[PDB]
Amino acid sequence: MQFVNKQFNYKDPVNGVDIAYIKIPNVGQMQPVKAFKIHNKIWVIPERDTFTNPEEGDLNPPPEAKQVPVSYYDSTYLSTDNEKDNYLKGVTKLFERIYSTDLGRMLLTSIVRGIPFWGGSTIDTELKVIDTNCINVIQPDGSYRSEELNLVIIGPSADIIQFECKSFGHEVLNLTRNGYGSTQYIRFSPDFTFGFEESLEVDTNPLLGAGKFATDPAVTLAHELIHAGHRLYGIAINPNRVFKVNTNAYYEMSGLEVSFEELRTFGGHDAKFIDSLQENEFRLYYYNKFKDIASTLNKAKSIVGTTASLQYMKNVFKEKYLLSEDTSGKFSVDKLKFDKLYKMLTEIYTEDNFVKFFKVLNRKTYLNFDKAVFKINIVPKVNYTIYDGFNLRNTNLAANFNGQNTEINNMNFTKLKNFTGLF
Ligand SMILES: *SCCCNC(=O)C[C@@H](CC(=O)NO)c1ccc(Cl)cc1Cl
Repeated sequence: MQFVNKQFNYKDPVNGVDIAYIKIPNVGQMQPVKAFKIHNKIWVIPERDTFTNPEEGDLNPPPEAKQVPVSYYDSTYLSTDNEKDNYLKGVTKLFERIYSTDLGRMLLTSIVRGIPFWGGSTIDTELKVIDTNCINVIQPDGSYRSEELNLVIIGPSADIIQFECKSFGHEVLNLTRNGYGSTQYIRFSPDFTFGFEESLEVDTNPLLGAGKFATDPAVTLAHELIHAGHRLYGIAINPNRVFKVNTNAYYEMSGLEVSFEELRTFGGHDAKFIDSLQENEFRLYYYNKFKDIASTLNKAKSIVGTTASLQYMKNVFKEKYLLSEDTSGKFSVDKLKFDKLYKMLTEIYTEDNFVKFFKVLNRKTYLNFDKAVFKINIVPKVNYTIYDGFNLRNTNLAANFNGQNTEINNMNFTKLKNFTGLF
């Protein structure tokens, strides 16, 4: 099957269902952006993210200076209708590449099922939505109807190559750390990709290599779906917990620290840097969060809104958290099923495992050094496909990851900025 049924053109007419101008809730004030609902609970906004953060409203560089050498600034990127057409087609292409594998089909199903928890009530007997987990669609009559959604694919802000997850917070709840979840905004662009070196000693060295191979953007997107996956199930490790990298003397020299959440998202040998004592403290911590989600679903006897039933919403949240619906009318947690789902989101959905499915050359660790960033156009099938990416089959590019070879497949890549030396 396809993940995206409709092949969207950016200049397609607005219908108010899956092609419409929309407003982001807690983005202070904004003018409407044309958005595309490519799947149930998944929208794509082909715009530079001048919205989610009040501090990121411009696309120019600030007084900021000698802090980020791994950065790239172009205020004209993603400003024309043609770029927006290729952006949304590039995101759509990468989403089918992720859907093309069993691992991606499982992560995408886990993402679509991960409805953010209805925990905005202040009465225990009432199940109410959290109002910033929605969007405001303009419908054909001209008015605004709010609609729940899980995932948003947004363009980057001023710093083009700094992809990251974003989500609005509560005044009290920590939505990505309390099992609730929250609508995730992924700053992403399919028009750029990073370089990396094939030898480990070179890739982890901040002084060697120009970036001979390029990262498959399908891996980069899937990396971010994994973060949003944990964040949509409220099991994200607090970004204050970081690991003091003592396996890279260049890292030790600068005191560079790497978060537990990203080491987990990459997986491989990196996810073993979490020593088993705090790995178990997290599972026990989030086990309790799942259970008073079950206790809250037990306390509730009324439902706010008119969109759906109380019966339907309780079934949604014992489907998301895999709670046990016995016949006491009360919901429970099965530690075995909780571990089955907690391990799936954390260990099964990793950047390293997606590499095994794509049969793709990739960075062997997250504790490396970015080397270069290229300009790419993966829209034309002569350049990139759903099933192969850059290594087109029955062609000199299919062998030896030659499609990702920026020197052998040189017309698919144009280097824009070197990161070697600036470290
Ligand atoms: S959902 C959070 C995504 C986090 N982003 C990253 O970890 C780094 C990304 C791109 C970025 O934001 N800044 O460089 C990245 C960079 C290089 C490579 Cl080879 C892969 C990836 Cl995923």
